[PDB]
Amino acid sequence: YPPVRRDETVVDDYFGVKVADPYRWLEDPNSEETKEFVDNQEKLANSVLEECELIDKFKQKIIDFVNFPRCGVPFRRANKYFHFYNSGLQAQNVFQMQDDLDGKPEVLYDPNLREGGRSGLSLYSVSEDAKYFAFGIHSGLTEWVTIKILKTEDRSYLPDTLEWVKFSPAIWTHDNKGFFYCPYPPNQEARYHFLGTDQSEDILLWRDLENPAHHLKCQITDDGKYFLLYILDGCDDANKVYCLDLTKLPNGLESFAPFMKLIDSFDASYTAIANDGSVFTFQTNKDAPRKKLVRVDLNNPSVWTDLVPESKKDLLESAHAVNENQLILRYLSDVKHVLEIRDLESGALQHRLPIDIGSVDGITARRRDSVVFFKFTSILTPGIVYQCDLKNDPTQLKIFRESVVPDFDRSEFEVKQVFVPSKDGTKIPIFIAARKGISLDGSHPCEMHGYGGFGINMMPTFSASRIVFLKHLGGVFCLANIRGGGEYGEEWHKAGFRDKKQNVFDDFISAAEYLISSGYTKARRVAIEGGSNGGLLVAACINQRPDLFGCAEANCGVMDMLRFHKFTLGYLWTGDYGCSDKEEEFKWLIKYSPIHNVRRPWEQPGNEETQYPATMILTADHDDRVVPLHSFKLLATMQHVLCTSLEDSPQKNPIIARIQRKAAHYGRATMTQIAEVADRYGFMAKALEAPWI
Amino acid sequence: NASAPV
Ligand SMILES: *C(=O)[C@@H]1CCCN1C(=O)[C@@H]1CCCN1C(=O)OCc1ccccc1
Ligand SMILES: [Ca+2]
Repeated sequence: YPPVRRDETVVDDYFGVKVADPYRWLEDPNSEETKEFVDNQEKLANSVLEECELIDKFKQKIIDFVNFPRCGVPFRRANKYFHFYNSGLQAQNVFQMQDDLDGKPEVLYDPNLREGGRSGLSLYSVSEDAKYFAFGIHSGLTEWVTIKILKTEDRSYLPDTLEWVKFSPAIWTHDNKGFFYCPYPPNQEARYHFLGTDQSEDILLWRDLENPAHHLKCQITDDGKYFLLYILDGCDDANKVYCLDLTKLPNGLESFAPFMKLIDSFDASYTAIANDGSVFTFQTNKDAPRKKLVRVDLNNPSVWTDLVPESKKDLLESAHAVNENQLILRYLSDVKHVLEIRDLESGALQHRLPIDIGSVDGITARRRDSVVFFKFTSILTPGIVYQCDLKNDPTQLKIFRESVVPDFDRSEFEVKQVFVPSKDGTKIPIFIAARKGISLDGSHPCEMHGYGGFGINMMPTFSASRIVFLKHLGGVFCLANIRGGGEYGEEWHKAGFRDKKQNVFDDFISAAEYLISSGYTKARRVAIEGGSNGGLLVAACINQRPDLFGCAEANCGVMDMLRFHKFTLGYLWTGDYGCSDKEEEFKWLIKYSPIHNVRRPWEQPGNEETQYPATMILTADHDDRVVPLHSFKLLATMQHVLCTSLEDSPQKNPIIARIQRKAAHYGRATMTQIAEVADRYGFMAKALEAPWI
Repeated sequence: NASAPV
């Protein structure tokens, strides 16, 4: 292990409690000490990974299994159809256009021709008439984007260049004259950009200098008459709703704002699903933790009415007006999707299609479309684009495109969902994928994946490297739908957040205990993986129950829960976590904060034969979301407390970091992605002493 | 819009 300087003078007083930060110097990513740190840890990692002889075998199988063509879900503008495409191993998906659903595709923009496909397309948007394509190019490694606009007729660029855009989409008016977008000044703003003008002419619609940290999303209605501006606060599922009637502007948008403020608080979420003149149908979680659909008239905006009420059990994950006068509701029922087709006017149920284990999504049909497309995926189903023509054949879902994994027989494997009890009795859904008819004899290596926060739902989608693990490592895979997610509505979220963050970790620990006892695996043959808030999950679990795990892999995780709020955009996670600026909330955090809870388990009575599992910490060096100091300071702490602080430490399992050079948190090239996963699976194979097949 | 389902 390389030497790592400690700074024994850094100490802070959080409400009477002294907390030392000996590795505070790693928070400057540019100091040569930090750069050398990284360089050494890299050196160490490679050294260890050279020992992991299965990496090259995994890598090939992952490549071979990923190498199949992939059509994305098509959407329509005027009489053209756009969609993403990958031949199989292209670094980034290519955006394409066609006149006929089965006519010759044409390439519209190809990210792989730019910086060798380091970044793909994050923001993409086609005008109503299908003549213009506004898309977002990442300039450097940063999150910042430049909006450009191509004519689709000849793939030529307009001179228009819009800088200082991050996550905004580009929302086209139906006159095709311009779009709304949400940039930052050189304090987010809402602007309107006219085609053929300089950005300096763009119209202002909203700012609130008094509330710099409020951010925005926006949208236009299918009839083109109203512009909605949504205002958010942090990552809480809640928002304001302001509406602008475009039909009533003396001089179009060139006048310039007078918004109808239909919702002026952060009490609840609201997403416009459809409207008939001034009569909106919204999706909301107001007095409904699973959501519901409600209807209001803007000309009498005090009076709201249930259209489709809240379900007692199932989450209304999303809703989409289709085929002029119908609704497609996407319900999440015990972590399995269910599609309902209903009448828009009355909200009455017309058809109901439960979906197999897996995930549907990407329903991008609009209200004036009669054919709906969506994507189904699953652990053993790589990707199918289904279509439903609601006009001429409403009952039947037909296959439109279907991915095939080369040399893979899905019938050898199966997927169950079981429910397991957590410490506090709450049942926790988990998926379990393995070979058919294995012995529950405790032998099998076992990978377990989770997240547990921010309302995010973990569906069991397709991973190619998972198959490799399953087939060629005789493995058992488990995805855990622990609390903090949104799987069962907002109470499921809140039951694993702020003061109840600990329930998330107990839920995960409990799933692992089930897997041990049921006979799938054994203590120390269990691997855990998670990224971001899931990395925090991995890191707190190995602090708390190192005895349970053989290997742990924490990707770009949040580890110093005392100081996360101070960097980049960590200040918008205090909704979920808390802030250490408030004593009550500091007392939650200090208990699970991964860097402040690294202890030698062998010094606990009865727990002498125990150590930390083999641990790999993955992060980019230029990660703008979860700043990599988190990952480093933990790595530093773990190495010291467990290894370098002692003459001959019982900690024999390696503790390393795989540091990705010249990459970001976002959008990763296919081969970069494979390189990492191949690394983390070879490591895992060695930590679990698991043989290849 | 992730490049591959790895
Ligand atoms: C990963 O989980 C990291 C670390 C803690 C939470 N988090 C996030 O990435 C959060 C959670 C899901 C989305 N997210 C996020 O970064 O988006 C916040 C946001 C940024 C800018 C504008 C609007 C929202
Ligand atoms: Ca071991």
